[PDB]
Amino acid sequence: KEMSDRVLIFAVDASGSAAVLSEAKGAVELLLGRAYAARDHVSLITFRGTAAQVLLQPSRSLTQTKRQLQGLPGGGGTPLASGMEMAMVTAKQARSRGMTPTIALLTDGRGNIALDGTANRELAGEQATKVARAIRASGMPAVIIDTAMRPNPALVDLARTMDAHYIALPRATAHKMADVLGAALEA
Amino acid sequence: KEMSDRVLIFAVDASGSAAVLSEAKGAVELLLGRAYAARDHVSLITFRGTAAQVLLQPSRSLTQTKRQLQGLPGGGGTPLASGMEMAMVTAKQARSRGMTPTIALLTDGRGNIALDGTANRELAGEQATKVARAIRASGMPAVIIDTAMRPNPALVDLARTMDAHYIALPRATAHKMADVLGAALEA
Repeated sequence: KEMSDRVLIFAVDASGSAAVLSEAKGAVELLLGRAYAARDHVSLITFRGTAAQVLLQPSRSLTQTKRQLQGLPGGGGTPLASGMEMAMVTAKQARSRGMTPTIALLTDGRGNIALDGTANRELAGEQATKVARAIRASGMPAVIIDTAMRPNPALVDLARTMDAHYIALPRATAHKMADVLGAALEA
Repeated sequence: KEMSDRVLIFAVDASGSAAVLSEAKGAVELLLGRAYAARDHVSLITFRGTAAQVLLQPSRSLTQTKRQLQGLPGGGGTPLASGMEMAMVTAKQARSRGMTPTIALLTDGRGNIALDGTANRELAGEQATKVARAIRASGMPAVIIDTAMRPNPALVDLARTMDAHYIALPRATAHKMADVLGAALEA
């Protein structure tokens, strides 16, 4: 697909049970510092309760994009795993934006609605990265949660399974995400 | 001038000095992802050896432009940077298309033919963004080249004199160029 050009559709999982989302928001602020924006279309898909926010095209200027990241609220609980895919891919790969998408599941914990069919559909957009958020899980042995997080990415899961146990961790992984995703030379 | 509609006439300098012209081609890819397809038209003025390629009128949608950028060949050497004027200000913004022009000089190195007249004629097209490429000079203190590259744009050089002493810069600078051009309003 397109070289360098990407579309970071961040599934901003805003769980209300998260111990201070400020840290996560800070990580997002750092993302744009490493990820050479403009070409990329960071879609702020705030979900868990809310249904998305910033679309692919609206992000006209970097400075304004940052204002959005900071302004992003938080609230939710029910993890619609497969539901995300539909709300993501379908409404993201539209002609009024296009470009090579980059699915980023920032989902916290497991998902209640089974994925299954979505896996077969992933191939349409590709690059389904899985940020193993264990925010709420930090208070109890996840185990099963981890097992539910693993079978999310397509080909080459390991290179997309970015850990995020505590909200403070994402700040470091944020960099690695951009660097790796940039060199994503597969199809 | 009016908003949205722009004529990004990019002087795609294809000098052999620019090791791996791919970066120059990719720079346009990035810009397109930020530009307003259909309205804006990036002219692939591959001049330095070849006599240009893609004009403003032909390419309509992003799906057309991108593939052409990649398909673009390469060839050039003689420092005829100044010669671009006629090929741009005259041959591009002709009655067969017109629309709000924007001169983008991606010229590599200096130009033996004095600017003078061309520089004064800039006002006919306006917005002569200068990209200070110097790949051949990446291994030695250019200095003189830098001094010949600076006095190229119209009023306020700084906001148009985007450096490119090495191919690694263009892919990054493209972000600054894109976002700024999106709100380019002076006359």
